[PDB]
Amino acid sequence: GRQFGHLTRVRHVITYSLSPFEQRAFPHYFSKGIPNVLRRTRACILRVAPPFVAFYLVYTWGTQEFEKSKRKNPA
Amino acid sequence: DEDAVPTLSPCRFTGSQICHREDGLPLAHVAIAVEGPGWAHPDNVALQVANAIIGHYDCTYGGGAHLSSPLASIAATNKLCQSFQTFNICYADTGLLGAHFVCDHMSIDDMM
Repeated sequence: GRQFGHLTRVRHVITYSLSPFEQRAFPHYFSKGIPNVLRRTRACILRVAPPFVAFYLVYTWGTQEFEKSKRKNPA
Repeated sequence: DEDAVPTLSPCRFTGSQICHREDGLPLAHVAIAVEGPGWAHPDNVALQVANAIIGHYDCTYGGGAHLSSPLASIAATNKLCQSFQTFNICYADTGLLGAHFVCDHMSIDDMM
């Protein structure tokens, strides 16, 4: 279902567009582009990054104890 | 006369779209056109012939289904519009060539 023309009620909103054959597909790509990816990364690190490093650490520690355990000095 | 008498610069045609969504009004208006040549150009006659074939329609024309123009005919039978008109507007070295129509919210697509 749903169609077009029966979605919802909208009032007083103009939308200017420009034909794809009259604009560039990659405007300020490196110029405006890269700062944006840096900004998105900033916004998300503190929520994505930590959980992972918690595993990263659990992983290397987990392996060391294992490997180091199958060895022994006296008794 | 003398200095301070400039000519007319050409006007770039762009080709884009402006939509003014307003569901409060009961019938949609749409106007679509390609760039036409100016007044001078000889090929305005052929454009007008082609436009005449497509013609115009309005909901008070007698003769519906039997109208020659296929757009007119299909518009009247399936009631895909309330009115439509082709145009060939002319300016110095450019122009708007195309059509305009008016219709219920659910007929804009078929009409186009």
